[PDB]
Amino acid sequence: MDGVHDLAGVQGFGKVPHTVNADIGPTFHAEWEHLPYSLMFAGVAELGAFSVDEVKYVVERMEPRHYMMTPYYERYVIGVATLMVEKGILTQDELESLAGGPFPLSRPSESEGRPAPVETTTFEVGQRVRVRDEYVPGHIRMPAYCRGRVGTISHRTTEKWPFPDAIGHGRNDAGEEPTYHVKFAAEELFGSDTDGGSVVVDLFEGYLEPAA
Amino acid sequence: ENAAPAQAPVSDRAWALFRALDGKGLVPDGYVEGWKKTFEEDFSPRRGAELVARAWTDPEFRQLLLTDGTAAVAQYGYLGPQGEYIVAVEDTPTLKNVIVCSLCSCTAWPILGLPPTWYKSFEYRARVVREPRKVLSEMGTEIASDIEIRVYDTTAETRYMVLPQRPAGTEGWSQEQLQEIVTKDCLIGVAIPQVPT
Ligand SMILES: [Cl-]
Ligand SMILES: [Fe+3]
Ligand SMILES: [Mg+2]
Repeated sequence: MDGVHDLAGVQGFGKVPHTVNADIGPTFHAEWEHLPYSLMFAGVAELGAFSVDEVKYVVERMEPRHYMMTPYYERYVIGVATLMVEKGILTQDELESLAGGPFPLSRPSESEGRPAPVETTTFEVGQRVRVRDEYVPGHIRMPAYCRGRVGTISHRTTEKWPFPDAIGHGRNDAGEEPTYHVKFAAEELFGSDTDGGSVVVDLFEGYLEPAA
Repeated sequence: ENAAPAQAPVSDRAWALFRALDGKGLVPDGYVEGWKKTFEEDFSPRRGAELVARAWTDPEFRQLLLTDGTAAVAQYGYLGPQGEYIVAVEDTPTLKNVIVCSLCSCTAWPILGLPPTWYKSFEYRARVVREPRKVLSEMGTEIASDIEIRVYDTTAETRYMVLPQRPAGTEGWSQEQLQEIVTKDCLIGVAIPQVPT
């Protein structure tokens, strides 16, 4: 999903609000902030109602202006609430009744997702790969800065996991794939407009192809 | 135009979500309180610092941590949620590593702690992938234009920690002494461990 959440490379932001080893305060800065994570885990591990991937996607599905003005932990309150309503566990009415006011949710999904690709390749360390030149309107774990770009394999995972573009839509055809640490030169991603050296993206097998 | 939707106070909405689920018997007794405790007390950058100080003093462990991070971490009992598949990345005199999640906030929770606000900021998420040298500089860490900077974007299940270089002036320190100078920021990769004068 080419949403506003795909922030890497966007220009115009100011200073990161931190200097090294400055005080970051307690883990939770308000008394409700442990709830979104804890309730996500109840949803995933106790109710079985959704995957973690579905949480990521439902946050991606926040109305874009809504995403941009919402603090981090609140986004996951909104996300988890949205998934509870979508899966038929809760209603929006009961949420707004309990809250005493409006509880707008993430927007409905505009894609049914896609299956784990049938044709993929097992890549080796040192091999050159290109990120597939594909556009996915649903959930994908590929930030757009690397789409179509070439890099080298640094690592093939020794485990495998469900393809996000399926499981993030609660599909039954996510299969399993390893992921690959793909190293890109900074200039491959950003031309001359970078001060860095390399960027390593952890990319599912089904996002990659051999590089010409 | 472009105005926020009306919303109830966020605390009210968060507690409503809790009460709606809990009133349906969908939340076990003590469940959220348990998780709060785990997040505040168990998941901690002190664990990652323990690992670094071990690696610094035990060439065999350092090798294990760098080849099979998961196994190394399992020896201490520190695997957990958002830290099941671990890769440690090694700074050298010509390479400085830095971790982000550009798409959200993904972090090796059990051994780094939950991410701090700044790491989840749009500013970090947008900027460090393209101008990590400037970002680190602004944060108080100078990396010479010679040293390669390598940004790891945490886009799947691998969960990373940085193994920083050991600084001079620490020779013969105990594992407790070394642990003390490895901070959360050192594990993320934005800071280099500091020896007092
Ligand atoms: Cl392929
Ligand atoms: Fe994340
Ligand atoms: Mg985009």
